[PDB]
Amino acid sequence: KPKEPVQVPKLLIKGGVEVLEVKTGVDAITEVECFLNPEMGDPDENLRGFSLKLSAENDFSSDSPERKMLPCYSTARIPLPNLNEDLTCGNLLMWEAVTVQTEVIGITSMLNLHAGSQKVHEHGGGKPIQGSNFHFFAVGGDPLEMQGVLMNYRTKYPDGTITPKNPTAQSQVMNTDHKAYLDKNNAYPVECWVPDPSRNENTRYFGTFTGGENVPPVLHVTNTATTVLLDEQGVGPLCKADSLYVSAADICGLFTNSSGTQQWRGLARYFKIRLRKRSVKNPYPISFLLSDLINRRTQRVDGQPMYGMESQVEEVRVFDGTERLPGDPDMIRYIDKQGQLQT
Amino acid sequence: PKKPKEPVQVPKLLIKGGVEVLEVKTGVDAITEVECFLNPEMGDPDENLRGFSLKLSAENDFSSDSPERKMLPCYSTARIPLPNLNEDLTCGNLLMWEAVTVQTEVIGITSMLNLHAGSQKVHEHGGGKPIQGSNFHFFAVGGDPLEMQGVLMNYRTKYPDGTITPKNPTAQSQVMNTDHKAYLDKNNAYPVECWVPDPSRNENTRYFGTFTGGENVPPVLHVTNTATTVLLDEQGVGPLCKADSLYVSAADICGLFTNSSGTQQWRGLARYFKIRLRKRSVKNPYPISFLLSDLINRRTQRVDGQPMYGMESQVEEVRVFDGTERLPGDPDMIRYIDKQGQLQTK
Amino acid sequence: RRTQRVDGQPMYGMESQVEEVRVFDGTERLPGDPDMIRYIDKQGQLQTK
Amino acid sequence: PKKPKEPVQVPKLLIKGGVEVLEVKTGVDAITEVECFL
Repeated sequence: KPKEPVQVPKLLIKGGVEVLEVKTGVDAITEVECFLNPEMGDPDENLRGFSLKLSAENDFSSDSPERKMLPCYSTARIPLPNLNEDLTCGNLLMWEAVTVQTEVIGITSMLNLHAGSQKVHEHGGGKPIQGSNFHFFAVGGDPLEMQGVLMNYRTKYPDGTITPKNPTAQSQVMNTDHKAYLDKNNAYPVECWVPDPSRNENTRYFGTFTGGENVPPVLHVTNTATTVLLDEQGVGPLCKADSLYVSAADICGLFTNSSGTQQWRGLARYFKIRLRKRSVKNPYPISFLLSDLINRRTQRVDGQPMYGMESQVEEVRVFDGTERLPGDPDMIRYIDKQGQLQT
Repeated sequence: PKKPKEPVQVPKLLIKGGVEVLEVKTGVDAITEVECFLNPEMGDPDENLRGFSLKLSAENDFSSDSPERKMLPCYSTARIPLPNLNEDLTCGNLLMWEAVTVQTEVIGITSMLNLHAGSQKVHEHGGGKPIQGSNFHFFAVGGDPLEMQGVLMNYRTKYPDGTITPKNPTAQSQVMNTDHKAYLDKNNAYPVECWVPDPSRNENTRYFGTFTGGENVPPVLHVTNTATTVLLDEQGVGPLCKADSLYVSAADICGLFTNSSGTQQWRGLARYFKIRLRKRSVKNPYPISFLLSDLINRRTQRVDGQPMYGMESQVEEVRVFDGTERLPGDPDMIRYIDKQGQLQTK
Repeated sequence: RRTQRVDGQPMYGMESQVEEVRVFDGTERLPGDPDMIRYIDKQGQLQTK
Repeated sequence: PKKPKEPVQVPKLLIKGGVEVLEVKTGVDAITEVECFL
C-alpha cells in the first residue's frame, strides 16, 4: 500500500497583469511577481545603466551638478480591485501585504574584465566595480514618507530634481521642516532623502549601508529567503486606497574607466508580495461622505489663522466628567518643569 | 450578502499630537510612546559648517599638547519631563514611569554618498573620497543621569576651559582610577576622549556602545524600522524614573572626512529614539520620618552652640535604662550590646 | 530637590523636539486608516471660490 | 474604577560598602556580587 497524497493550496488562475480584476472568494491568496527599473541617470550613447562622471573639485562655496550625476529612487504602483459590493454598514474588507522576497537581477554582470575598465596592472585584467553600496527597498500601502537630510547647504540643484526648501545649517542635522512625499519615479536624488523613521505606520523599509573607499560588494541569490512583514500586533502594510506601493533603489558601487573617470552602476530588483484579505473597521462611513459632501460646496473663508505657529486659540478646557470639588482650582501637574535642582 | 468576519481587537488610540499630550488623565493601564531625536554636537567650528569639527592638529609635543575647544566631539544629553501620577494608592505604594522598550535608528545615513563635496581627489580623474576611518556609536536610556568613569590618555595635555575634564590627573589616571568621577549635566562640554560609562554604579540606566579604531575602515550602518531592542533586567523591571524625569544621552561619530587641501576632520549624525512607557506599582523604601526631618530644618533657627557631635564632644556618659531586673552586686559595671546580643564585661 | 541639574537640549517649549506622542488606554476594532487624521479639512483646501 | 496591582517580589538588599564588607558573617542563602578592578 502507498499513501494518499497530502494537501496543497489548489492553484487557480494565472497570467499577465490583467488577472487581478477577476473576483475570487473570501479566503483568497494572491502572489505578485514584479520588478523595478533602477534609475542611475542614463547618460547618452545607449549606456542605459551607468551615470555620468563625477565631479572632482567643487568647493563648498558653489556647487553646480547636473541631472545625470545623481541617482534616484525607483517607485511604481499596482492597481487593485475593490472588494465591498453593497453598502454593508459596519465592516469593510481590505488587502494586506504579508511576505516579501527580494533578489537582485543581473549580479553576474560584474565579471566582465574585457570592458573599458582601468588596466589594473601591466599584463593582468581590469579593475572590477568596487566601493560603496547602498541597497534599499520598501513595501507599503502608502507612499514612502521621507526625511530631508543633506550636507553642504550651498548646493544649487538642477530644476528637474525635487529637492528640499530653504537650505540652512539646520538642514545638516535632523530638522523637522524638510518633510515630503515620494510620488514620482526618477526625481528624488538619493544623496538628499533618507526614509523618515517617524511617520511610517504603513510602510516597512529595509536597508544595509556600507561606505568606504574600496570594499567588496557581497551579493546573495537564493530562492529560500522569506521576510515576514507582520508587525508585533498582527497586521501588515494595509491598503487604504486600492493600490500597493513599491519603492526601491539599488546602488552597486563605482566603475572606473580606462583613463580614470568614475561612474556609478546599479541593477534591478525582484519582488514577490503575497497579499490576502482582512476585516477592519470602516474608515469611510456615510458620515464621512456627508461631511465631504458639504465641505466641497461651502464658501472659502480666509481670515486670521487658528492653527499653527502664529495661532490665536489660547486655552481649551475639554472637560466632561465630575469629581469631588478640588481644594485648588488650578491644580499643577508637572512637579518641576524647568528645574530648580542641585548644583 | 453575508456579514464579514468580526475584526481583531488592537489597543485604542486616544490622543496623538505635540508635547502637550502627556497631561491627559488616563486610567491605570495607559501606555505611551515618545518619538524624539537628539542633535549631535560635534563642535561647530563656525555657524556655517554645522555638525563638523575643525581641522586637526597634526603633531604636537607629548608634553605641550594644547588643543582648542572647537575640535572635540562631545556627548549629547537631554531631559524629558513627565507629568505626575497623582494617584490614590494605599499603604504607601507609589506609581512611577518605567521605560520598557527602546528602538534606535540613525538618521541621515545617505548624506555620505555625496562624493562631490570638496574632498581631496582620490586618483587622476576620479571622483571624491567618501568618509572612512574610526567610527563610534553610543546611546543610553534611563531614569538617572549617566554616571560615568574617568579615563584619559596623556594626562599632561592642557585642555581649554569650555570643557569639563577630570580634576587633577596623574600618571595613574591613564588606567582605572577612582577619584575622577562626574555626572553628565552639560551639553557640548564632556569630551569623547575623556569619559566612558562607569560599570560599577548604574543600576538604573542601560547603555549600549561599540567602537572600531582604524586608519581606514568602512563605516557600516544598518537601518530597519522593525528592529526592537529590549530593556528588561533579570527581575523584570526596566529603568524606573525616581524623580519625574527621563534622562536620554547619546553620542555618534561616523568617521573622518577629507577637505580640499587634504585635511581629515570628523563627522557626526543625529539619532532617533522611541521609548515605550508604562506604570509600575512600586513600594516606598525610605522611612516615615523623612518629610518632617527636612520640614523642621528649614524653619527653626541655626544655633552656634558648643558642639556635641563627633570627636569634639563634651557629653561625658549616657545611660539608657529600660525594663527592670534584680540588684547588680556591682554598680561600676559596664553593659552594652555587641552585635546582636546583650553582653557585659567588667 | 536632590537630583543633578541637567542643561541639555530643549525638550520643551517653542523649539522642542518631541514629535509623535501616542497615548493608549483601551481596545478598539482595527482601524483601516492608520494615520488617524481627524479634521476632514484642517487647512481649508478644495473649497468654493 | 480600575485598581493598580501589588508590587512584585525582588531579592532584598542587605549591605554595601568598601572592601571591608568581606568580614561580616552572613546567613545561609547570602548571594554577593563582588565588583573589582585590575
